[PDB]
Amino acid sequence: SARISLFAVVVEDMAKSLEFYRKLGVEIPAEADSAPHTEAVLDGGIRLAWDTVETVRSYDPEWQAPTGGHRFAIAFEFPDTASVDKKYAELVDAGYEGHLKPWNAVWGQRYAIVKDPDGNVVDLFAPLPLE
Amino acid sequence: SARISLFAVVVEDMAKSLEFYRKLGVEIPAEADSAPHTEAVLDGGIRLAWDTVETVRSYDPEWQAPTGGHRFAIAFEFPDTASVDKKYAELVDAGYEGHLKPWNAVWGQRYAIVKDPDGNVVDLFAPL
Repeated sequence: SARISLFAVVVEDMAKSLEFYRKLGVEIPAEADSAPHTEAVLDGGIRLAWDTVETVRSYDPEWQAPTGGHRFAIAFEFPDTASVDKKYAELVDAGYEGHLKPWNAVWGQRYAIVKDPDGNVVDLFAPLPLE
Repeated sequence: SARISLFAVVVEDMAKSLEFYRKLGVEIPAEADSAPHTEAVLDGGIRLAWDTVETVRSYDPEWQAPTGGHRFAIAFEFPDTASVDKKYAELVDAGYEGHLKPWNAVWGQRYAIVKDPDGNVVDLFAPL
């Protein structure tokens, strides 16, 4: 039986994408900026990977950047409301797109949304245990 | 302080999506087919989630089904190489999109690529 081993995102610029994720706590060496493909190991073993458009086209020649609504989102968990809000402001202050400012979501979590350098949706959240 | 916790995909049809993933060994309750949101816990606690387009258009009324290549891919590892070819044939027979047929990738893996019901790329692999 199969098991999910890795998740990957296609990036226009490796260095630019990597710096955004480093800002979200993902451990990535600076040296990876010059790589056509980068992988980071998440807690538990699953990997998050980045492949440049050229790398993708090496085996998937007809690949074209999609237009329209996002097909997915990557959600990061924080310990509390303070850390979520602080990170949102930090990312926006760093030049990244703040899509939806922090709010208390009906499902019981402090929630916020930003976009990565490639325009992908990234959620920031923390539980609201008092609810 | 921050850690990746979830990877979510937008589905036009929850049932159609979930049945594809159940075919890849993802344990998903049958009643999740009628839910606007579904989650499955993977190795280490990270979750794969599904959200209907309506759920999505809630906080994004503009959302329009995209077209084009993937910006995101999910890679499934298999116990052996024969399992990769077998699963690829099965999924294609089930009516799913076979993108790139099995081959011995230069990085040292039997590799194959299909697309899920919503256009997301799914890699099938096993070490050579």
